[PDB]
Amino acid sequence: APQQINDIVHRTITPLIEQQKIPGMAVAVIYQGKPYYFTWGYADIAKKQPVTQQTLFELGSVSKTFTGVLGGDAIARGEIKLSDPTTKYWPELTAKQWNGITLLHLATYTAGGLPLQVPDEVKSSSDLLRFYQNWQPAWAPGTQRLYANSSIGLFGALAVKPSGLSFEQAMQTRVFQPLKLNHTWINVPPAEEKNYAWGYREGKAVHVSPGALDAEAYGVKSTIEDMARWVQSNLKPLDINEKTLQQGIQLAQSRYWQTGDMYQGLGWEMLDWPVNPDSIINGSDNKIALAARPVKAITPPTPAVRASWVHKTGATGGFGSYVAFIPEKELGIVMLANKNYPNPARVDAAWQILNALQ
Repeated sequence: APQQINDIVHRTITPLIEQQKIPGMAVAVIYQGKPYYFTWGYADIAKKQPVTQQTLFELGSVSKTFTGVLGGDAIARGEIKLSDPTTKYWPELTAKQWNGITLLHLATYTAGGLPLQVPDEVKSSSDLLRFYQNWQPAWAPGTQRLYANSSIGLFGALAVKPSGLSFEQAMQTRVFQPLKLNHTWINVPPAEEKNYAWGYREGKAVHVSPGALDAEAYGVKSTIEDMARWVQSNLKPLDINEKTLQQGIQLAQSRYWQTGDMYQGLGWEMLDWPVNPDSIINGSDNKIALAARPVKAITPPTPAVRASWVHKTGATGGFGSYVAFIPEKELGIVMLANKNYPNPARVDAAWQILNALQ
């Protein structure tokens, strides 16, 4: 592999792993469209299983990018419109605060303060209906962004209703299969369990627990190869043969809202390239990423901008993931780790690598 890539990756990631005490890590760099892979450490410390290119990691909220694209694909199929009221797809949602809340608001965290998490107490479908019916918005729709699993998770569940497919069936048939992501899963099958890394939290081996809207908000597991392929697909959607999927990918990178120097897509978030690295590095810190922020509507949304830093962070209890790419440069990176370590360290390392190669 080109020595420049080897050197920039190893010189950045080796110290990262040491500083953050990350048990296992995989990195893919997409350079001029081609992937290059790097692995370190352990998928399972107790069983001495190394990280390989076939190791599954929990993506956490990087799953939101799959949800956004699947939603985009449903728009392209004509099954849903982002302008459609939430109640069109969930008629039981009769409470008056839902008047004016559209699928766009759900997809982009702008419904008016839907909470970061669905309460753990919500176990049944009746529980979920009660939760949304009883929720009281802090703000009018389309005025403030508050990053939330309960927002985009509901979008994902509603987006697949017209198809009649379960969220998982829709994801597999309409996104995973066409892109040949054959080692990407919402539920890890028994056949693949030998490859499923443990996450590590406070030294304990952990996997994500079941929760409401988990598949839709944070539930995808994948390998570094499949994730490199996901980045390639999002870098160059025009190479994708399935028309509605190609279109869905483009819709997910459209710019719907602006807050500061960031633009909200469907799942993806974007900044203009060249970026100010302090802006994305500091902006990734949950102190900022999870805050309530006023948004400016982009009316109408700007289609995907090639000169963008497009990215998403993800975490579960035991895992930390990051994906970033720059379409204009045919350049991208995926970093998957089995420890949830601070976001700014992820973005700093990714920027150091992509900047050196650009």
